[PDB]
Amino acid sequence: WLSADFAQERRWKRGVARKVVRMVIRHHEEQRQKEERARREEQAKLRR
Amino acid sequence: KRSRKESYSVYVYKVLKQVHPDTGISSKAMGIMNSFVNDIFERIAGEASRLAHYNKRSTITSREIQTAVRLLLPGELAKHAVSEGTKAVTKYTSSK
Amino acid sequence: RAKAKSRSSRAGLQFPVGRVHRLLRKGNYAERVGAGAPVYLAAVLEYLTAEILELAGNAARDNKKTRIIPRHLQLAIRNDEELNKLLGRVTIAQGGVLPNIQAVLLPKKTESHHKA
Amino acid sequence: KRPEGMHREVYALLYSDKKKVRPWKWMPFTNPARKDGAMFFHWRRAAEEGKDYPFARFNKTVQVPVYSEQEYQLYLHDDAWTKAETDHLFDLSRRFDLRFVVIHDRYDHQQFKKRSVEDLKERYYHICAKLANVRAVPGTDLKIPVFDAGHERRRKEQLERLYNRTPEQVAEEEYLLQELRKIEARKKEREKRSQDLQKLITAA
Amino acid sequence: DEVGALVFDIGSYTVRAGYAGEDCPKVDFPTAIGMVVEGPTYYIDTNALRVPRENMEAISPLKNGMVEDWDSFQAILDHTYKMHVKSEASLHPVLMSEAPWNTRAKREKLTELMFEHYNIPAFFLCKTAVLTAFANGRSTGLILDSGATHTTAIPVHDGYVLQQGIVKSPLAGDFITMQCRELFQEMNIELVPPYMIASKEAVREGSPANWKRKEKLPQVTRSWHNYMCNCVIQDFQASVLQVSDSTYDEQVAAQMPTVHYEFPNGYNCDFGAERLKIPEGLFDPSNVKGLSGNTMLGVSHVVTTSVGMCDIDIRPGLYGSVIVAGGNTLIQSFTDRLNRELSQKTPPSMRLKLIANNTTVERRFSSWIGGSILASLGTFQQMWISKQEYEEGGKQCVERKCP
Amino acid sequence: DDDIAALVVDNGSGMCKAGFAGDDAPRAVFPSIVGRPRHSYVGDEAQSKRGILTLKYPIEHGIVTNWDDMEKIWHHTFYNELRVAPEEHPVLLTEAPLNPKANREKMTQIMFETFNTPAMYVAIQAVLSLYASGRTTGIVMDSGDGVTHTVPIYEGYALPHAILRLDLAGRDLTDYLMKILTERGYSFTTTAEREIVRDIKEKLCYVALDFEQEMATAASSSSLEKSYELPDGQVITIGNERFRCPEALFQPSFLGMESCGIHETTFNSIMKCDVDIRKDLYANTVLSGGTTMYPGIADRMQKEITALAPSTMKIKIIAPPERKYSVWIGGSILASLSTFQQMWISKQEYDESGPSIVH
Ligand SMILES: Nc1ncnc2c1ncn2[C@@H]1O[C@H](COP(=O)(O)OP(=O)(O)OP(=O)(O)O)[C@@H](O)[C@H]1O
Ligand SMILES: Nc1ncnc2c1ncn2[C@@H]1O[C@H](COP(=O)(O)OP(=O)(O)OP(=O)(O)O)[C@@H](O)[C@H]1O
Repeated sequence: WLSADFAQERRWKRGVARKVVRMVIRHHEEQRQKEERARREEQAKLRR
Repeated sequence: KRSRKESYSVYVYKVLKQVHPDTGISSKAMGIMNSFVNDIFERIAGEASRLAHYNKRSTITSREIQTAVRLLLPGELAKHAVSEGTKAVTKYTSSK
Repeated sequence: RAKAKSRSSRAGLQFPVGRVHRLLRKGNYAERVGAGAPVYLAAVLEYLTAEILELAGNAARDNKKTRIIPRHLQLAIRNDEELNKLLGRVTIAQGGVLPNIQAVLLPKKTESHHKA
Repeated sequence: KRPEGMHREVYALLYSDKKKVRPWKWMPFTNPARKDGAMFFHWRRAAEEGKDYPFARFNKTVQVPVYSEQEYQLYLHDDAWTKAETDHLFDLSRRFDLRFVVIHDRYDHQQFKKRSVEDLKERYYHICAKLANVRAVPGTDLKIPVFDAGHERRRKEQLERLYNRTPEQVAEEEYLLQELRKIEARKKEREKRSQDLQKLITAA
Repeated sequence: DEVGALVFDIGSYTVRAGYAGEDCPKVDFPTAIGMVVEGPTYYIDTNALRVPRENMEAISPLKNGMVEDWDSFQAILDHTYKMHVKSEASLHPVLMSEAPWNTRAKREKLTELMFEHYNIPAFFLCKTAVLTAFANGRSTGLILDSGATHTTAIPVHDGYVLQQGIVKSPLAGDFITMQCRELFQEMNIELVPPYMIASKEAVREGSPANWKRKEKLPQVTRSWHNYMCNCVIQDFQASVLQVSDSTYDEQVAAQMPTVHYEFPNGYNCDFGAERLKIPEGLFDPSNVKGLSGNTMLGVSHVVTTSVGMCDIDIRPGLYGSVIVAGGNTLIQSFTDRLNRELSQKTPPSMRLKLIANNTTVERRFSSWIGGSILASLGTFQQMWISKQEYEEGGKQCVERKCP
Repeated sequence: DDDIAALVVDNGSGMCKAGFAGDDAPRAVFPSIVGRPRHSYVGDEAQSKRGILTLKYPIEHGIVTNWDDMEKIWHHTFYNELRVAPEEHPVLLTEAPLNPKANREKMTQIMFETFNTPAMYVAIQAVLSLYASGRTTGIVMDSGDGVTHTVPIYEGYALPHAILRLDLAGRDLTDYLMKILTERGYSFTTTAEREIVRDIKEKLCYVALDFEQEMATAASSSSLEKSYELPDGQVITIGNERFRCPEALFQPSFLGMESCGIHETTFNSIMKCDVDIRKDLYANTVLSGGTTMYPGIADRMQKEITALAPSTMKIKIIAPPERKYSVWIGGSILASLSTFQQMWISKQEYDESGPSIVH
C-alpha cells in the first residue's frame, strides 16, 4: 500500500515540477507576448 | 501487426457492476449490449445531423441531440434521458 | 502540466465521451460537432444501457442465473413496454420469443390406465 | 424578454425545450502492541489526544505452542534430538512467524548438526502432534494433518532433477515432449488398429 | 506511523542520511572521508573534502560494507548529525542499514554505541537487501547490488535474507577503477587530478595537455592523491564506459561510435573498443589481464549461483523478482546484458522478470528509500528497539528485534 | 484568486524580503532580528537598539524556530503584507537550503494556527530564485547571509543528493572585512558597527579575479583607492580590502575557515549530478543573493568554471542585472500567477490531513 503510494507520489511530484517550470516559462513568454499584444492593442484602439 | 478492435465492454461492465454488483454478464451478452450501444449512437447521431441540416446548420449541438432524444425515445423513456443529459451538462460546465 | 481530467469523469458518465466525440467528428455526421453533443449522447447511451442491464439482471435473478445471456436480454426487451417499442425491429442472436406454459395439458388429457 | 442569466448551453437546453480551531500538535503516545512501554510520538489531531494507537490490532502473533520441561522429558523425548537442539527450533519459529524457509537458514549449524528443511518441519509437526495427543480438554486440533516427510523429500528431489536441464533436458527435451504424444497415439493407432483390422479381415 | 526519524544508509562509497518518509535522502557525501590526526579531524562534506589543502589521508571509516573504525564512525555520525541534520539524536529514532554479511559482534557494538553516546529514543538495524526489496515493491525476490566494493546477489524471501544464498564477487567499482587505471597507463594518459591544475588551454584531440601546475601546492598524501585520481576515474566511468549488449566481440566492438571525454588537465581523446572491454570483466572475468583465475563469478553467474543455493520451491519467485541496484548498474546497457544473460541461463519454467527501476535516485538510493518507507509505517512502530529494551536486555537485543 | 492576493517572504539572516506580492520588488523589508531586555522589539526597532537589546537571529544558517522569535518576525511582516488576514493573503514562507521535514511541518502548523490563513504554501528559496529567469536547470550560488547554496535545481526540483553548501556569505565575510580593517586603516570592533562596516561593501564590491591576475589589481597602484567615507567624513583611502574579501568567498582559506571555493564548490555540486543532465548545468548557471551583486563575480565565476569545466561545455552566465532580490522576484512570479491557484493549501485539506501534508 505505501510503496505504490510512494512511487505514484514521486511520479506526481516530478510531474508537478515539470508543470510549474513550464508554467513559469509560459509566464515569461506571455509577458513578451503581452508587450506585443499591447502594440496590437494600440493598433486596435486606432481601429476602434 | 496487431489489428486491435475497440468496444464498449469497458464502460458497460462498469455500468453493470455499479447497478448490479453481484450479477455478471457473458461475452455474447456483452457483444449484444455493445451492438445496442452502437445502434442507439448511430440513430441519435443521424437524427441530430438531420435536425441541424433542416435549420441550415452545419454543427450538431447539445440542443440538437436533446431534441433528437425527445423524438427517438418513446413515451416515459425520453424524459429520463433528457433529464440525465441536462444534469450531466450542467454538472460538466460547472467545472466539477 | 496540470493533471489531465477526462470528459467522462467531469460530467460523471461511465461511457466514453471522448470516444463518442471522436466517432462524431470524423464520422461525417456534421461539419463541426458541438462540445455538448457528445456529452448528451454518452449520457443517454449510459442511461439506456443501465436500464436494460437492470432489467436483464432482474430477469437473470428470476431465472436463478448469475451470467446474463441473450435469453435474458430478449426477455427484458420484450417485457418492457417502451424498450420493445424502441427495439421492435431488432433481433438478437441466440434469443427467443416469450414462451407459453404447459400446465394446461394436465387438466385436459393425460395417459390413461390402459396398459400403463 | 428572455430570462437567461446562466450558461449558454445549459440555458438553451433548459428553456429551448420547456475560523478553524483544530490545532495539530506533536503528541507522545504508547503503543499497546508493545510490552516495554516505549513512548513514541505522532502527528495527531487535537480532538483525539489520548486515544489508543490504531495499528496495534495488526499484532496477531503466530500460534507456536509452549510446553513445560516435564512434558518434554515425558513425551517429546527423541534419541536424535536434545532439548538444546529442539528449543532453538521453536524459538526461531516464534521469532520468524513460523515459516520454515527462513528458519532453516537461521539454524545454528555450529552447535547443532546440519538439518534439512523437511526434517526440521517434520520434527516440529511431530512435536505439535504429540502435544495435541497428550491434551484432551483444550481441543488443540487433535487430528493434525502431519505431512509425509518422505513424500516431501522425493518431491523435492524429483523437481530438483527437473530443475537443472541445460544441455539436453531442456532443449532436446522437446523430443521427449513430442514423444509423449507420439507414443500415446502411434502405439494405439498401430496395435489396437492391428487388432481391429484382424477382426475385420476375419469378418471379411 | 510517521515520526521524526533519521534513516542512515552508510554505504562503502557514499552515506545517505535523511528523514523517514522522504523520496530522497537529505544529504549524500562520499564515504571515503578525509582524515587528519590533529582528536583526529574528519571532513564529511564534499566542499570540505575535495579541497586543495589539508592532507586529509582517506581513512575510509568502513570497508567491505562493514564498520572497521569505530572512532571514525562516531566522527562521521556526529558530523552528519550537526552539519546537515542539525538536530539532537535523542529526539529522532534511527533506522540504519547493514550489510547482510555483517557479524553479530559489529551489530551489537554499533547498537550499544548509539544508546550510550547518542541516547537515541529507538533503534533498528535492517539489512540492505531487505530495504531494497521493500522499496522496489517486493517482499520476496533476489537483490542484485553492484556497489563499489563488491557485487552481491542477496535472495530475500518473505522480508528475510537467506544467508546460505548470499553470493559475493570482488568485481565492483574498485575493479572498474583498476581497469581504467590500466587503460590510462597503456594509452600514455597522465591522470592529473583537478587540485594540481592551475590553468589549461584548449588543445587538439590526442595532443599533449597544455596545463600549468599550481606553485603553492597542497601537502597531500599518496592516499588523498589516489582518492582524487579515483574520483576522476569514476567521472570517466560515468561519462564513457558502456556494457556490451552481447558477449564482447572485438570485431563488433570496433564498429561502435566513439565517445569523447576531456580530462581535467585538458587532455581529450575519443575512446573506441577500450571502453567496452573493461565492463566485460564484470560479466566475463576470464578475458581480464592480471585476473588469472576462474573462481571469480560474473554478475549473471553470481545471480545463478545465489538462486541455485536456495530451495527450489522459492527459486521461481526469486527469478520472478530480481531487483538490480547499485552504482555500477548505472553503466549504459548493463541492464540489457544482464537480462539477456539471465534469460539465456534462467530455465524456461522460471519466469524471469527484472524490475524496471533504473533511475540514479532509484538505483543508488534504493537501500535508503527502503528504510525511508519502512520507518514511515505504523506497523513498524512495534518493531523498534526502544531505549528501555537496550537498557534491560543489553546490546544483544539487536539480534532479536532486527535479526 | 491567490494570484492578485499573493504574499511572499524570504527572511534568512541578512534581510527580510517580505510584503505583498504582485510587483517586481519587495514591498518592505527589515533586517530580520528580534531583541529582548538584557537584565520585545523586532525589525528596524531592533536594528536601532542593537546597542542596548539582546538581539538574536531567529534564522540560524537555515534553522528556524517559530514560537516567539520567528513569530515576532512574522508579526512585523504583517506590517509589510496586507492587514488582517481576510483582506489578501496567500502565504509562502522562507524555507532553508535543506531542512524539509523539521522546518516545513512545524512552520506550516504554527503559521496556520497563529494567522488562521485560509491559504498558505511552502517551498525552497532555490526554485523560487530560479523562477526569476526560467530555464531547465540552475546551480544558483544563492550566497545570502548565513548560507551559500549550491542547489542543482534540475527542471525546478531541488535534487537533494547533489545539494551542497558553503558558509562564507554574510556575517563571516563582514567579520573578515572588519578584522582586515584596523590592519589596513580605520575599522570598528563590535557588532553594533558591523552594519556600517558592511556599508563599505554595499558600495565598493569589486573583485580581484585572483589566480588569473593575482597581482596586477594591487600592483597597478592607481585607480583603486575609492576612499569610502565614514559618517565623520574620513578619507582613509580604502586599500587592499578593495581586493581582499571578494575572494575570501572564493577562497575560504584566505579567511581561516577552509572549504571549497564558491566556484569549485558549485563545480563539485554539479559534478555530483547526473552525467547526462550536467550539460545544461554549465550553460544555465544563475547567481542569487545580496552577496552576489559584486559586479566582478560574473567574470570570476566564468573564468574559474571554465578552468574546472571541460572545454566542450561553455559557461553561459544569466545572472540577472538585479540579482539583489532574485529570490523575491521569482518567488513573486511563482506566487503571483493565476494558473497557480490549484496548488495552495486551504482549510479543507488541512483538516483532512493536517500539517503532515506532503510538505
Ligand atoms: N553515473 C554513474 N555511471 C556509472 N557508474 C557509476 C556512476 N556513479 C557511480 N558509479 C559507480 O558505482 C560505484 C558506487 O556504488 P554504490 O555507492 O551504488 O554502492 P553502495 O550502495 O555504496 O553499496 P553498499 O551499500 O554495499 O556500500 C562507484 O564505484 C562508481 O564506479
Ligand atoms: N547593496 C548591496 N551591495 C552589495 N552587497 C549587499 C548589498 N546589500 C546587502 N548585501 C549583502 O548581502 C547580504 C544579505 O544576505 P541575504 O539577505 O541575501 O541572506 P538570505 O539569502 O536572505 O539568507 P539565507 O542565506 O538564510 O537564505 C549581506 O550580508 C550583505 O553583505
